[PDB]
Amino acid sequence: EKHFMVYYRAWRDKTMQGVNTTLPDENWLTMHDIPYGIDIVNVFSYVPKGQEALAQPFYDTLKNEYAPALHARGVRLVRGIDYSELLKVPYAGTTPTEAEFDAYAKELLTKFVDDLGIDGLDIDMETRPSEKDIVLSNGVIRALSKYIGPKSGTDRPFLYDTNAEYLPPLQDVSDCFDFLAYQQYGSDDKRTQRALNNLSPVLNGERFVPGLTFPEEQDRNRWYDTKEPYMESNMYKVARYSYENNLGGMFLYALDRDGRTYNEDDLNQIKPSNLLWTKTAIAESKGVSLAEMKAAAQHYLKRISYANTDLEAQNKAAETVTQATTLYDVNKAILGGDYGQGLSNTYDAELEKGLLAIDLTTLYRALDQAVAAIEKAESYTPETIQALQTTKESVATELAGKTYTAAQVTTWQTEVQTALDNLKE
Ligand SMILES: CC(=O)N[C@@H]1[C@@H](O)[C@H](O[C@@H]2O[C@H](CO[C@H]3O[C@H](CO[C@H]4O[C@H](CO)[C@@H](O)[C@H](O)[C@@H]4O)[C@@H](O)[C@H](O[C@H]4O[C@H](CO)[C@@H](O)[C@H](O)[C@@H]4O)[C@@H]3O)[C@@H](O)[C@H](O[C@H]3O[C@H](CO)[C@@H](O)[C@H](O)[C@@H]3O)[C@@H]2O)[C@@H](CO)O[C@H]1O
Repeated sequence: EKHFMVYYRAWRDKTMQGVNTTLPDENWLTMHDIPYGIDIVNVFSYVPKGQEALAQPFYDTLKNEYAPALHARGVRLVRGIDYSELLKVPYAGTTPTEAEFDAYAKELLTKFVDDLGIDGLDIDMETRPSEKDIVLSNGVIRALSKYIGPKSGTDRPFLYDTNAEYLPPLQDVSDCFDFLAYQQYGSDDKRTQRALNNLSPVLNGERFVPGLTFPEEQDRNRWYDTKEPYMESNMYKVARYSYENNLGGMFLYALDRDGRTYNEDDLNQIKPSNLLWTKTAIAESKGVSLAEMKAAAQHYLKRISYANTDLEAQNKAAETVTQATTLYDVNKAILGGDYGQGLSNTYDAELEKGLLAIDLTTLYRALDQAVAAIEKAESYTPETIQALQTTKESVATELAGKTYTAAQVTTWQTEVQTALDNLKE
């Protein structure tokens, strides 16, 4: 049971503009674009004071569109809150009672979770809080565990993310979280096992999810978790270590920045991304075999060949997939190094895996006969070849889309086959 999480920077969704940035660039992705295979999304949102109205459209879309759509895909969502939030528990006396802890836990869940249609919570603790703070945080976390996390009896996640191994705020309430999200941006599996060992008294490796980042625009820090050769990048090392040592999985920060750099062009720009590194990391963490990856890649290349006019690029991609030695290479053969540089910008290995179950052989032979008829176009009547061409191009465009169903494939088979049976001469 592996997890793959992502911290979705809310202010980089299309529904936001001018929130938490000074860059006039338009955002390029929505939450619909989050790749398949990610089972936990952390709606990570920070709104500078005075911009709440600008971020409200995103929250509305999240509650009414993104969250239902991602729930339909089996994805659970969590909200990222500061650890200090837990410290704001109201109480009358010198220390909060059990009832006051419960009241503030329900308050947090209504404020940050239920009011957005989201499932769970994520506590971002990058501090060294004192014993006084930890009393309150322990009370609040234990109260929350009644409604979210393992001790709640529900599917709702309760996560604890940190970049260090300060145990005091975690040792007394460790069993209330589904897993700990360890941020190790710019570090490989050595820091991973170092932190695992330092967290051993309070956390088992199976509930330890290491995570890396992509370069954030205008960032003062410099975390290099991507690089070629792929097998020398921190992403490969951490993913393969997580799979090999049966860790809880892996997470990534700033999904929108997949494939970006700190170069002056990327540092001050918002650009689209083929999400190559994210999908590769999902596969590497899950332990996908190279045969599986190649099969999915070839299925995708076959179902887009009817709509793609670049036969040379098709041949090159197919050959590279066959000659690929790593999952990264199989994904890059289709996606390319960067957005637009590939035969496709949206190929998703997990989505394609889901599609594998649908048989396309009938549709494929029908489309091949249609292509043969279009090749001998001068030999039929135009009034009928034009029906065939319109139907074939429409079916090929639809077949190369993001997803399809068995019923749609049946309809397309019927349409192409009718168009074929109606050719004159
Ligand atoms: C999990 C993780 O990856 N954590 C951090 C990353 O956040 C951090 O990236 C940067 O994050 C800031 C946003 O961080 C602030 O808000 C976080 C989310 O909580 C907010 O919303 C909650 C719910 O409404 C509120 O309860 C909360 O108060 C807050 O408003 C919050 O978790 C975070 O707090 C952590 O860090 C502080 C110290 O800074 C610590 O005291 C806390 O205890 C806690 O651990 C912050 O309060 C985001 O604004 C940054 O993005 C800008 O800058 C980048 C360039 O760096 C631009 O690309 C981008 O366009 C924005 O202009 C950035 O994403 C990374 C380091 O970058 O480190 C991780 O560990």
